[PDB]
Amino acid sequence: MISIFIAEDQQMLLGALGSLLNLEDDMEVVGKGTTGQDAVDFVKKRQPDVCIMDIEMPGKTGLEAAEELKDTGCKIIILTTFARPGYFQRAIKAGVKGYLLKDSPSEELANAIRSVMNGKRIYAPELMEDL
Amino acid sequence: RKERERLEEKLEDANERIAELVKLEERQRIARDLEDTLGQKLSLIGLKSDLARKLIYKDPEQAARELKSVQQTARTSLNEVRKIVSSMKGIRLKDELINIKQILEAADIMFIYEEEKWPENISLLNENILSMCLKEAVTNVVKHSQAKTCRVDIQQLWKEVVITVSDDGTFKGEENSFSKGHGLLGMRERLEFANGSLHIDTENGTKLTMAIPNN
Amino acid sequence: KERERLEEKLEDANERIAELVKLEERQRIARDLEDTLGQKLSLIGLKSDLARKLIYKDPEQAARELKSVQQTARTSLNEVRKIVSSMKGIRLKDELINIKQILEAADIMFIYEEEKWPENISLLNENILSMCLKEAVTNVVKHSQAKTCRVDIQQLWKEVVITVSDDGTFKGEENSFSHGLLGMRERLEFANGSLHIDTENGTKLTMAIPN
Ligand SMILES: Nc1ncnc2c1ncn2[C@@H]1O[C@H](COP(=O)(O)OP(=O)(O)CP(=O)(O)O)[C@@H](O)[C@H]1O
Ligand SMILES: Nc1ncnc2c1ncn2[C@@H]1O[C@H](COP(=O)(O)OP(=O)(O)CP(=O)(O)O)[C@@H](O)[C@H]1O
Ligand SMILES: [K+]
Ligand SMILES: [Mg+2]
Ligand SMILES: [Mg+2]
Repeated sequence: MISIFIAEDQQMLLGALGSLLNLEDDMEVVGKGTTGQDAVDFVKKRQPDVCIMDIEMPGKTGLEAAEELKDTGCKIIILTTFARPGYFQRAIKAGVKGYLLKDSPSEELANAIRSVMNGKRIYAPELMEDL
Repeated sequence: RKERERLEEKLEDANERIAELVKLEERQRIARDLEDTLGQKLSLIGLKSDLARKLIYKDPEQAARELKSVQQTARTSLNEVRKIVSSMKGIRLKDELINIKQILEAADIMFIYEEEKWPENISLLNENILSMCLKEAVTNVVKHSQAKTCRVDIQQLWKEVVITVSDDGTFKGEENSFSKGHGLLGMRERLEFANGSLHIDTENGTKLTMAIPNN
Repeated sequence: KERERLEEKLEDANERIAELVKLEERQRIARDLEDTLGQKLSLIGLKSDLARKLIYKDPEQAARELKSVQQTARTSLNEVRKIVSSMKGIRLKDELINIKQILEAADIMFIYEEEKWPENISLLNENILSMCLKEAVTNVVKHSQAKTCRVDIQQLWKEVVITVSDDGTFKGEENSFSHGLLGMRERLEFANGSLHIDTENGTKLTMAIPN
């Protein structure tokens, strides 16, 4: 069973993501947060296998949280709606294992979690310098 | 001489350059709003509908609850996009102007107007009445006149909005062209009820003058 | 001083004026977003409303609808992704690539080394600088007869400073601000920036904007 922490500031989306992932047989949402600090605190203390992280959250961003968790054995997957410039370079430098789109089908998110747990790096083509 | 004309130009050329920068500054402010507004609500619509599909047989009740919020979310997203113009200031008449340009072009009738000289600050009711009358005046040009040109003027004079619709065709009506249940009398009755007026001149083609109080 | 009161009056007039172009811009943006998305969102709504009505009656059709609801959302979001990306203008990193291509195509040596790159500049000020950088280099290509062009882009104190230097010969009159030079100065000054020129050993433009 894969243990997941979800950091997402928009409660509606946070709740929908948790619901979408708890549907999987081999996955479990062990905690939910709305800030980057919530992610740093839970991951350092509870040590889940995976951390699903939004970028822009109040206080500390998911990119800032990812930088603080760079050395911890947790596998971080970034989730964004848009690709603002330099998000990709900052993400890879922080050692994010996944950088996906929030609205990518749920099947693809569960697939990225399994791939990341298998030591793979999953980056949405859309979120890297495209076309 | 007309060296001043070259200077007057020099100025509006500059003014318009500064206008394009305050326009760009707005475009940017709007993208940030959209980025949150639409971006997020569409991201949510996606996930919530994806989950709704996964619960159709599992929990049909939750699938329904999700769909209720997907409809709610979509309905507001659209109304947030209507709200990025927090004025409604002279907008129905501006939309009717687009409709009549399309209708006249489709009919091979030259449309003569001045988009910049159009009033705002009219009541939404009186604006909607004028839109209706403008539509009818132009429907009449297309159906009856056999005009090659149609000229629309919209002027805010004192406390009336005056619209004139002129065409260079030939008037086809009888001595008294105001008949029960049809456009000319219909426009007059609706305008008069709003304490406005409708006048017609059928000498050199047909010209309708419609006026309504500001409010 | 009564001068403070006058500046109030000048600021109000400039804001009153600005608001008429802003209100016009909004009116335009709105009509066009409602064009490309106003049906798609209305469709998502109906299709999801119907899928809810079929959940128990025809769960198969509810699924089919949902597949569609889902598809029209993904593409709408993708459209938006494009629209916002477009509304944000020429990024300075992208303009730098354009000027390298233009100078190379013109057989002019391009000299640039990244130093003190701006960490955060407003999208507006970035777009203004992109426009000025493009023009400075268009002028080098069209008029200078230079063999070399040196561009420096640095965050110095509370400004972003861009210098465009060339080793050609300046072709303008004593007062060359009539067009691009006056255009750049006016656009920079509107942004509380500045444009200076040195035409001794070729032509050197120094442009600064707050940041
Ligand atoms: N622009 C125009 N040029 C020439 N004749 C016109 C005209 N507008 C109106 N007329 C004439 O006056 C008549 C009366 O117009 P009116 O608007 O009352 O009814 P109508 O024929 O347009 C049917 P309805 O408006 O209900 O669709 C028309 O049938 C036509 O003969
Ligand atoms: N880098 C450069 N090298 C040589 N001459 C230059 C130059 N930049 C500008 N000039 C001179 O200054 C004049 C004014 O420049 P400016 O950019 O304002 O107008 P222009 O002649 O390029 C028309 P526009 O800029 O609108 O395309 C040019 O006509 C040219 O003589
Ligand atoms: K589970
Ligand atoms: Mg009629
Ligand atoms: Mg020029």
